[PDB]
Amino acid sequence: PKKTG
Amino acid sequence: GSQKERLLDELTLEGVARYMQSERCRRVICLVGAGISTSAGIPDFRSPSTGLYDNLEKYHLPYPEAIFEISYFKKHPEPFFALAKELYPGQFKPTICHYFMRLLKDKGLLLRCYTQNIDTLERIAGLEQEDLVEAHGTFYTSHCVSASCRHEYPLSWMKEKIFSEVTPKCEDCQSLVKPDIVFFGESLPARFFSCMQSDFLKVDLLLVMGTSLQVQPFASLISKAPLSTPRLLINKEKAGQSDPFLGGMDFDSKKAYRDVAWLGECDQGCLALAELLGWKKELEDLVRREHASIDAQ
Ligand SMILES: NC(=O)c1ccc[n+]([C@@H]2C[C@H](COP(=O)(O)OP(=O)(O)OC[C@H]3O[C@@H](n4cnc5c(N)ncnc54)[C@H](O)[C@@H]3O)[C@@H](O)[C@H]2O)c1
Ligand SMILES: *C(=S)CCCCCCCCCCCC
Ligand SMILES: [Zn+2]
Repeated sequence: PKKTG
Repeated sequence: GSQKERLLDELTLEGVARYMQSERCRRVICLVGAGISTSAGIPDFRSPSTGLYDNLEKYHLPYPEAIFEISYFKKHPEPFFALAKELYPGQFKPTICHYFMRLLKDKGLLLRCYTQNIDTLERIAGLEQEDLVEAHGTFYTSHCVSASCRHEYPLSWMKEKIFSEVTPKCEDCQSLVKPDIVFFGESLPARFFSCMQSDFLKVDLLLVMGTSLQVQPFASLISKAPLSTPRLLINKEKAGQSDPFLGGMDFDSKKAYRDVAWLGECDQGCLALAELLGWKKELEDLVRREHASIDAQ
């Protein structure tokens, strides 16, 4: 997955 | 399996230290964030007044987190490189907390350190590739962004570009050169997932330091350990609890059985734990020698 806040 | 056995004799730092020196504790995973590097002169995001979220006014962002998003970077790289110049330290000196992880390595206890930090301080303290997962990448190397080129540049090269206020361009193709950081919206490295899959099958203790556990998928690592693996948080405030509306840390409920919060400075908590373990002199001597050698550069 992607880096998310 | 998924039983909630209690392996700590008490939910205190003292209990954790006793557990660590029992035959059952062989494999420790550290999960660290920006809180371990604030005492090295690099602010975090969320500390009031000193954190970056309270110090981005003059960049005129739509919101403070934009300067760390890949969409914004690709449209306009200049703000990021300007901030990089403002934050870049003149000296890279790891903290007491970093050297406590070096001791875990040297004592044969460190299975892995997963870091959200990009500052290279784990490497400087002596953690190697066998030991370290840089989940959000690093400033240590940089690469050309053009798919057909991808030339690598060292930190000495990137530093010079940042301090000269010249947007860094590749010497081979003149495309942008980007530090090997994972911006918000980018994918994490392959080894994050391969390490996660393997390491959390067999972890005896999870040591979480200097993080608010708000960035994903890093924060979800706490839920990957076996349900009987004790979890120690060393942090200025509690973090990682399940939100009352939305695996999470349980320090205080009636059903708490394995999670311990030691509240304070990461350096102070690590020193306290070192002392219980009989490692205080080793830690003091290590830090003083390594700092002295860094100051001599
Ligand atoms: N040094 C760096 O590489 C660096 C610097 C700034 C931001 N970041 C990013 C910040 C982002 C979120 O990470 P996270 O660490 O949760 O940041 P964060 O700012 O959200 O949370 C930091 C946590 O550490 C706490 N804290 C700060 N200093 C100390 C201290 N000395 N002792 C004990 N606790 C302290 C703070 O209260 C907070 O709970 C990551 O993806 C990082 O890449 C990294
Ligand atoms: C994901 S939240 C990573 C975004 C990058 C944060 C950059 C931190 C400040 C740069 C400090 C320079 C250290 C060498
Ligand atoms: Zn190139």
